[PDB]
Amino acid sequence: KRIVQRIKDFLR
Repeated sequence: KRIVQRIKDFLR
């Protein structure tokens, strides 16, 4: 499960 999408998307 890749959670990187949650961070990369969390930022502006």
